[PDB]
Amino acid sequence: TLLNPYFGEFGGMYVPQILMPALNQLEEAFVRAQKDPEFQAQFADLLKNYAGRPTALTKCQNITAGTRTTLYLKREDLLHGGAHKTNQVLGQALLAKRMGKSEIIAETGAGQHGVASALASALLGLKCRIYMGAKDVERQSPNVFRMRLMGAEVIPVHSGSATLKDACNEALRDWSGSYETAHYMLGTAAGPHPYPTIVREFQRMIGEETKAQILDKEGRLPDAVIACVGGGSNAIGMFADFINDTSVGLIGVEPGGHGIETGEHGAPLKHGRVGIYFGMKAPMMQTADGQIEESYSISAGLDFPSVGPQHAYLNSIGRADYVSITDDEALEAFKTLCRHEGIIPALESSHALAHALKMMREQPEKEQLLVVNLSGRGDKDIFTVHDIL
Amino acid sequence: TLLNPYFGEFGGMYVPQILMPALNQLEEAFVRAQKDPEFQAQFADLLKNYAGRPTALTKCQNITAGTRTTLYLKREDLLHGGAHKTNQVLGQALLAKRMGKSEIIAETGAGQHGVASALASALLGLKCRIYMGAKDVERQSPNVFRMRLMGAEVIPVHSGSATLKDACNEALRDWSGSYETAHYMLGTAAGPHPYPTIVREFQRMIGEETKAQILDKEGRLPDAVIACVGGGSNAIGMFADFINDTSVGLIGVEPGGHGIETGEHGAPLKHGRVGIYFGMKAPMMQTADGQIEESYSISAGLDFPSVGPQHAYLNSIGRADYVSITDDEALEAFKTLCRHEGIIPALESSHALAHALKMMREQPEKEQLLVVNLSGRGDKDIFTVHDIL
Amino acid sequence: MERYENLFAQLNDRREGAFVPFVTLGDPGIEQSLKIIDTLIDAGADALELGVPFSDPLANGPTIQNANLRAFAAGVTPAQCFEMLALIREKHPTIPIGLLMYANLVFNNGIDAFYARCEQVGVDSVLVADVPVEESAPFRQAALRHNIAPIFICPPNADDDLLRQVASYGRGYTYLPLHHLIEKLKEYHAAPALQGFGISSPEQVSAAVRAGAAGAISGSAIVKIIEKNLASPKQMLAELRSFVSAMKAASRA
Amino acid sequence: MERYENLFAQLNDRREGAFVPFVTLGDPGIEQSLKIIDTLIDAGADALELGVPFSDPLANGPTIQNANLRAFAAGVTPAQCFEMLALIREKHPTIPIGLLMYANLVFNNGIDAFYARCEQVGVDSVLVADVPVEESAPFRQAALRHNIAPIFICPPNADDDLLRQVASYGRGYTYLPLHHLIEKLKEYHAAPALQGFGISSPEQVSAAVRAGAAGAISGSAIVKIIEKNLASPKQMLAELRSFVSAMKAASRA
Ligand SMILES: Cc1ncc(COP(=O)(O)O)c(CN[C@@H](CO)C(=O)O)c1O
Ligand SMILES: Cc1ncc(COP(=O)(O)O)c(CN[C@@H](CO)C(=O)O)c1O
Ligand SMILES: O=P(O)(O)OCCCc1c[nH]c2ccccc12
Ligand SMILES: O=P(O)(O)OCCCc1c[nH]c2ccccc12
Ligand SMILES: [K+]
Ligand SMILES: [K+]
Repeated sequence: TLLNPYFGEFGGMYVPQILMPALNQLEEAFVRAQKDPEFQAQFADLLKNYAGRPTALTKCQNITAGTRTTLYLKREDLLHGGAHKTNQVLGQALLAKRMGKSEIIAETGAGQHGVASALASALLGLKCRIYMGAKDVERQSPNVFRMRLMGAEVIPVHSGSATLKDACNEALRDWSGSYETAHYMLGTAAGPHPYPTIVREFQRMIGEETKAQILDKEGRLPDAVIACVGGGSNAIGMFADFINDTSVGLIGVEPGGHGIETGEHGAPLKHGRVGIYFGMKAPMMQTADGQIEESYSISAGLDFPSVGPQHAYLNSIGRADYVSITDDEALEAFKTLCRHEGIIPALESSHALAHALKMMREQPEKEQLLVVNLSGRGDKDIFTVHDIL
Repeated sequence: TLLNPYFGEFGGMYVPQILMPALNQLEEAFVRAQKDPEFQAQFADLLKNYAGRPTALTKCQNITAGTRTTLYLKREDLLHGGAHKTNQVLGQALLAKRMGKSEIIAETGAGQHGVASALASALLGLKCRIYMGAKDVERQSPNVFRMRLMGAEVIPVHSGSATLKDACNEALRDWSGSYETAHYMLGTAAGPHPYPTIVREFQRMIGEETKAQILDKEGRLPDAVIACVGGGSNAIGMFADFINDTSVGLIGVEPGGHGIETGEHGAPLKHGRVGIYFGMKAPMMQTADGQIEESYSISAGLDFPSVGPQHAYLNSIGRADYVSITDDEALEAFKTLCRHEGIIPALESSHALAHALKMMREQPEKEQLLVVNLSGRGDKDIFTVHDIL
Repeated sequence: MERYENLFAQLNDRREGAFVPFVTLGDPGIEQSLKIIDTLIDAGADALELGVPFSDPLANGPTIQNANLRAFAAGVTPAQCFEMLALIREKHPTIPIGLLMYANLVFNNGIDAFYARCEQVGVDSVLVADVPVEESAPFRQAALRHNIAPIFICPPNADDDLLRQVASYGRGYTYLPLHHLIEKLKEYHAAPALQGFGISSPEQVSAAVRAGAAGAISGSAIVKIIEKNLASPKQMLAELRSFVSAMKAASRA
Repeated sequence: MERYENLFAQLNDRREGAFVPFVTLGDPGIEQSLKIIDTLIDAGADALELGVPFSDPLANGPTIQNANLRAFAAGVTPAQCFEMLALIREKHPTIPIGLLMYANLVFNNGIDAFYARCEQVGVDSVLVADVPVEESAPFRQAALRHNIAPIFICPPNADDDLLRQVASYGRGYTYLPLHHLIEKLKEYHAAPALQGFGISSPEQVSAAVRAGAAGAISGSAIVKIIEKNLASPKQMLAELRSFVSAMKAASRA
């Protein structure tokens, strides 16, 4: 390969031999594209004039009133589509085109990636077919209809547990024979190389923007940047530009679900065991036998049973720290943001906010400049929250 | 008054004497605020860092392929909240604060204004109470819950036909006694002076931005700017900066509903009679007797039975032209945008797009630079459209 | 116009104030409404305030709003209201008849034509609830040339500049510290003031008269009785009679 | 390892190719599965390809996916699969036994330990479906020191650089223009090739052997028969017997 497929011991390209050429082709395309002024110019044009970048960095005073905490929220919820997924999905679509590919294959848990994949494809004239877990089809019907309205062919998977992991399974199955004309648009910074690297690079503008915006408004780097972690794309996008800034803390928040001890969670990085699946070596939810399980969370977007390899590595070396937040904690953060700032965050993003609220509340006299990555809007979550209350 | 309450013969301040001081106070506050560098600085800060301005101006190539039409869409759907309503709602909230008022009263048809009113109030620490038409409460339940999540007190109106016009009635009733401490946040560029003027000025950034963006990308002004017209705020916001640019056409699109001839429409400006209500003299939906009727449309946001006085005036002098678009036409435009550009527009905005599509299709060899005001996103409309298909 | 002149002169000779009840025309039905009005007059009403059902009662509270609904349920229309007005005048030659209107029904098909119809049926005054002093020009002008008295509301938040306008523009009666407004109006020679701040008890009428007002208007209290005895029209009348006699007794005593 | 050596030598003396059926261990139940395997062997199978049920069959089609579901429905676990493997070996001393595995079940609790268990139960080869030549180092090393043959897939999109690696790394057999790959493998002295491109008919077996392959592997076709006779276990066996005999007959003739 042109680039290192590993982040320490994590990563690799654990796919059937038949798929290696596809991975190698994609890596070469990415490397050439990254050196191409014109690829970058078009990517940037789409991000600005189509997706709406740069996103705002909102200082939230009402929520931190009475504490020494200054909180800023990176507004990815304002991005076209309502979530950060659009960023990388646009870059990957341009990559597919660079390779002369006219078709796109994608997978989804929460319909956000499929919707983002469907929108990008509609925009760039690509034939898109999405793989959704049969269960998630009925759970995320609005997202399903949206995908259809944008012309993508939605395909439910009834295999295994009929969820994200099995969907990711079907998409790969397809790609194994169609790689020649179709591009598999992976939805997070996980999977086999070069996906973890590609997704990070196509999401890094989140962190680069946050840096410029915080320097402009505060004249200094934040003490810490916090983001939820499902597969790891929104978090790594925020983290990327701050990795070499040693003074900046990088905090990833995994779903604690009903509580780590209950076993009903989706926090493999801190509460799972390293295994090999999804084409990579990374920590994951699995039985003592080695059978892979599902990640539980109130938020569907954080149901990936594994985590991006770069996150597992940044953790191992102590560069980034990972914590977990319970459904009830996220729900509370969700309610608090709506009432105090007039912003409805996605339940996913609410886990990041929930942690920042904990950092503030536990030590109210600690002076800290925090940035929470608001990865998406929670309009999609009003019903769920309403069913709980 | 400090300013002219009339746009030709349209406008005025047709409210009970008891409410005149409130109107006069508001006008003075607005005039002082408009001359205040600090009011403008804070308004601008909120618009940029909180709402996400400036919004993008997307050139849509796929939809105009094969015609001499170049279409750009002003992305108000990307604004915090998902619609243009947030702009003026933020300015009015700052105005209320300028007057030392701590409470807000608002009205709604489609829950968008109430939601925008609730978000602004939550942000600026204002006690907000919303008036929604009893029927609309059940129709726009998601918007209702959102208002509640943001702490606003939602109040359904069972009077009259239990819709927007009756809601506007209840809000006024309240204000008549509470004007001293509460500000009535009108949701459109209609009603008694100074509201039509205030709402326009607090929405004019849409047009000012469009102008700079079109000059930057095209090096010339557009041949025409098109926007839907319910009460008239999004349209006047777009029109405002182009009024003195005589070469730029201003096209307003009213809902034709099931067809003008069926009587089931909401196009009073071109198919109604001038009357006096909502505190103003303007064309409206009314019986031969003078009893006011409701405006019908597939989109709830275009159900205001009257129109802003400045629109009626711009029409009378031939500066702006108003046309209508049927439910089926809007629905088609809705479908076309999703499939060809990966953007889900609000059914309201779809009426504006539908007309621009007609201008293109009817004369495909006519060279024209058009700008459609995409006033809001259609996520809220996926179900409705899905019920039709 | 002049019917007010005569009434107020008479009342003064008798050293008593005017009690004026308000009701919605056609509530709860044309026939029952006509009977309600005759009962009000028979029970002691010195003048009448009559509203025509409008789709959007911009300045009407619950009680009155419901009156409009009942009226509309009976299919009452402004044309039907004018027919009722002519009949009421034919039966009672001297009671001042005042209309409580909304701007659109007056403006609908000509402001001047509306005032012509009023003069034709024998109406004495017209109060357009949603037309403030600042927008009254065409209404007061059309009213005056048709011998109709333009009635204006002197609100609690009224400055001296408003008091002067109300005094100069109004005729028949002025719809009303309280003594301040009353005395300032008299100073400016405004039409006799009739207090209208939720008057529902006999003590409220004497209080208004003692304060220097020429009388008091009662609306909700009247309609309330109707809403209560909707199922017993005869008891409605009996209760209305008792209320009005009680209120009128309070104006002289 | 060596069981493959002997089989291929024997087959060559007989001038015939190897027919190798694939089945999921414990599908549709442990007992029925053990019987299916004995029937395959009795009907003519030269070697066996056995898969252990994995939660996420990354490289498995519908037929096989359903096999995993049935196996899991019967509660089959890898530990149970190793117990089955020991029993199968105890009954049949010479048939080469190959495992079709997924990386996680091998890596789960030690790659080396997995290969130790394989050697202990009498397994001959292990093909880790999701471990490409580029990630095989630890797997092939652990396999070799436990006398297990590391099996590699030579895909259709294989370049010369891949052919050389497969030839150098693989042992026992190579999982396979076609003649080009076959002859290049032989040129590089790769382990005897066994074709695996959806082989479901007798003509496909002779074709593979005629092309220069040492044999053919049949999976879906085998499992298909099981899925069909799920309600008639005895008929399942009878049909399996007929199929295998037909396929084997095609390798010699
Ligand atoms: C707003 C938002 N923020 C965070 C995430 C979690 O993933 P990330 O860690 O890759 O950023 C999601 C994921 N959503 C997944 C569901 O598994 C998808 O297929 O779309 C999201 O929708
Ligand atoms: C996206 C969008 N675009 C256009 C309009 C129509 O009004 P406008 O003409 O004032 O801009 C609406 C109105 N919506 C009204 C419903 O009557 C409200 O109370 O919220 C909107 O939601
Ligand atoms: O209900 P009450 O007793 O306060 O009546 C008040 C009388 C006249 C009245 C009836 N309806 C109105 C609408 C607007 C302005 C005044 C009125
Ligand atoms: O179904 P068939 O006939 O094509 O079988 C092919 C045989 C071995 C086989 C069974 N399951 C697999 C999973 C991955 C790679 C190879 C296999
Ligand atoms: K995860
Ligand atoms: K309208």
